[PDB]
Parts: sequence; C-alpha cells; structure tokens
Amino acid sequence: WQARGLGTARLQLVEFSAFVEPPDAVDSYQRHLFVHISQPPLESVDVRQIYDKFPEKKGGLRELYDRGPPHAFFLVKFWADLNWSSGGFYGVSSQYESLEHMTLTCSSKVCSFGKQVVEKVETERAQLEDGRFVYRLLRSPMCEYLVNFLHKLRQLPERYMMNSVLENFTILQVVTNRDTQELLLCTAYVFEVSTSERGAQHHIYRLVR
Amino acid sequence: GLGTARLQLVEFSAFVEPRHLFVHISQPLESVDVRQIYDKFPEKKGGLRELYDRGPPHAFFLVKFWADLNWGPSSGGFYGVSSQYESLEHMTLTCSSKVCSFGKQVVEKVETERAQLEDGRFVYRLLRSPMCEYLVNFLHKLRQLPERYMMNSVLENFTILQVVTNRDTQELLLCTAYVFEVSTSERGAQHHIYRLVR
Ligand SMILES: CCOC(=O)c1cn(CCCCN)nc1-c1ccc(Cl)c(Cl)c1
Ligand SMILES: CCCCCCCCCCCCCC(=O)O
Ligand SMILES: *C(=O)CCCCCCCCCCCCC
Repeated sequence: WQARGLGTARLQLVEFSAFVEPPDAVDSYQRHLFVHISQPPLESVDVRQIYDKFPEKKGGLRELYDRGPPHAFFLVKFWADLNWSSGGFYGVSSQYESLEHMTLTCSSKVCSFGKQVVEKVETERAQLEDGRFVYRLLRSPMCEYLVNFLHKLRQLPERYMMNSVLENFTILQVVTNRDTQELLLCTAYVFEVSTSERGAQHHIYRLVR
Repeated sequence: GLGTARLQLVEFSAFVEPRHLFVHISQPLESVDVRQIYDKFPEKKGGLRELYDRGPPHAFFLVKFWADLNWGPSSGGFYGVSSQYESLEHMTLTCSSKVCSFGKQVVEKVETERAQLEDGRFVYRLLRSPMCEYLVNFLHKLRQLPERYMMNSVLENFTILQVVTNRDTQELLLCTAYVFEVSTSERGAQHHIYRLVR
C-alpha cells in the first residue's frame, strides 16, 4: 500500500536537518534550525508539475522517475527559518534506517532555475543496532556556496523577495544502493521562508504520475 | 611516479562501456609552481592553497591529461571511474574528488576504501564507481563540438582535485590536481605527471 512518512519498506528517513551553531556555542550551546524533519496516507502531487524545477537529462526527475521505483519518490515543501553576523558552523545531518545491510550513496543536487549548480555525493555503510541498520551522515559541513546564499537571502529587505528568489531554488536528493545501483529514495525539496516568529515547518507529499 | 612512500597510485581510468578509455594511468618528475594553479581550484576551505599550507608538500601532484573523446560508430552506455592505490601499511582511505568549473566546486564525491591484503601488500580498489551525472552530460555535450580547439577552450575552465587521506588519522596521503585537453584519437590518450612545489 501507500506511504505514511518519508520512506519505503527498504529505507526510511529518520531525521534530516540543516543548522548553524554560533561561534559561542562552545560556551553556551545552541543551534538554529533552518529546516528540520524528524520521523493516514500522505497527500500526493503530480511529478510532471515540478520537472522544470530540476535538471532534465541524466539524473533529472523525469529520467529518475522512469527508472523507478515510483513509490520511492517524495516532495518536501519547507518553510525555512532564516532569522538567526557570521563565522559559525553550518551543517547538515541525515539519518536513515533499513532492515537490510547496504552501503548507500547519497547525492544532494542544489539547483538554480532547474540547473544543477552544486552537488555532494557521500557513501555510508550500515551500522547494526537494535534489530535494524542505521546510516548516519551527521554534521556534514554545508557547502560554502549554500552558506553564502543563505547570508544573502537573509539580508533581502522583504519576505516576498526571499520567496521570489526561493521560487527558483531547489534540492534533489537521491539515495541508492551503492552495490546494486537501485534507487532507494528520491526527495525533491522546494522552499519558502517562514514568517520570523514561526520557526521551520514542512509538508511531505508522495510524488505520483 | 604518482605516489609517496605511504601510498602509490597503481591505476586510474575513466571510461565508457556499451570499453573506451577517456584517460588512463597505468603504473624524476618535473616540478610546477602550485601558485600557478591556485586560480584553477576554489580559494575556500578545501582550497589548494590551504591544503598545501598544511602539507606535507611531497604529497601534492599535478596530472595533465590529453583525453580521447572519440568513441561511437552514440547514447547510453556505462560511464565509470576505476582507481587503484597501494601501500605497505594497513589503512582505510577517504577519497575526495572535487569537480571544478571556473575554479568553483560544482561536484564533491566522497568514497571510502579499506585495505585488502594481496601479494604481500595492501591494495585499495575503487573500481567502476559510476561517473556522476554532471560529468556524463558535460561529456555528451563536449563531444558534439566540431573542433578540438573548441573542446580545449571549454576544458581550460574544467578541473578536478582529488584528496586522499588516512581516514583514521585525518592525514593527507595524496592530493592530485588534474587539468585537461583533448587528443586526436590518432595520437591517443596521454598524461604527464608533475610535482607541485612552493
Ligand atoms: C555565487 C554567485 O551566484 C551564483 O553563482 C549564481 C548565479 N545563479 C543564477 C542561476 C543560473 C544557473 N547557472 N544562481 C547562483 C547560485 C544560487 C544558489 C547557489 Cl547555492 C549557488 Cl552555488 C549559486
Ligand atoms: C575530459 C574528461 C575526461 C573524463 C574525466 C574523468 C575524471 C573524473 C574523475 C572522477 C571524479 C568524479 C566522478 C563522479 O563523481 O562522477
Ligand atoms: C553542500 O554540501 C550540499 C549540501 C546538501 C544538503 C543541503 C540541505 C540544505 C537545507 C535547506 C537550506 C535552506 C534554504 C532556504
């Protein structure tokens, strides 16, 4: 049947976050969450509606959705919290869970007007824990181009301009079994800014066709 | 050639199968002022300047490739990178490949490889790693160009930086900067390995 959270039977997202720790977190620890996911069917969105927002060739949404499997595809809409003037640590943390032991390859493609501008590919081997395997990609340093982007977005004089800019900014994550090259999870991320007093939020959708 | 006492490159190839080799290394060198190539890689953290500043200086090499983009009778096919290192000490390696366009990093690929004992040494085989899609698309375009001089013009802004570290100790074992031109298929692929100095 049909997904309740961001995951399949073979690979579930446990946690995802992007954050910054101010220079003085060493003395009084804190972190600011730009976005955060911590884990009745999910609503769906037709994948044709977003093809233009990601690349369109090899490793593009259309071609990935063709390779399948269709149930592995999700869309997350984030309301990002950009209220937090620099020199801190900017990080991304990811955690997944499976019942089988695999080695994963996680690709994150940052895209501007649907054109890939950066990419990070990491591999992570399973860790056998409580009747299940865990995959930890914790505290990856954020790419500096993304840090710069955030610094710029945050200075825009109006929220509506932040949203206009973000209209053309997306992230595609594809997780595959490094050994078989099977797709395990594909997540498209689209962004708005949250309104200051509200922190980060998200809504997860299944991508259908 | 491309090596220290702790770690040597044995083979490196990038290729496509339906095997065509775009580049290939199978295993004193001239020296190049690393200063000359700072502008070919980002000045950020993981910048060639900053990596070199730490050292050790004898771990840094430059490879110039004259690539062979003459394949086909052509779309699809498997695009891969195979590398092999070797050593006398037992290690686990973190292999970072950074693809750069006009000095800015556009891809970082991180892989891990554990030593395996063979013929009385340790070998590290990162074989048939799927070439990232950025590069595959890039190569598909690059090959359409009607003249080599045009391929060369495009390639003067395209570089790769590979950093290989001892995962457990975080020590730099090898750092290689790659620059690119195209060869004629008559002449075939070629490379020239240099040492980077400062
Ligand atoms: C650093 C100065 O600005 C740029 O390089 C830049 C220019 N464009 C226009 C989009 C056309 C697609 N090539 N987008 C970006 C950009 C946006 C977000 C990120 Cl996170 C990054 Cl890395 C780059
Ligand atoms: C002119 C291009 C010839 C082929 C280039 C091969 C060298 C690329 C090294 C591979 C590093 C990144 C691989 C990937 O992540 O896709
Ligand atoms: C660079 O290292 C690639 C990192 C890929 C993960 C990026 C996740 C970014 C989180 C959203 C930032 C908020 C933008 C408004």
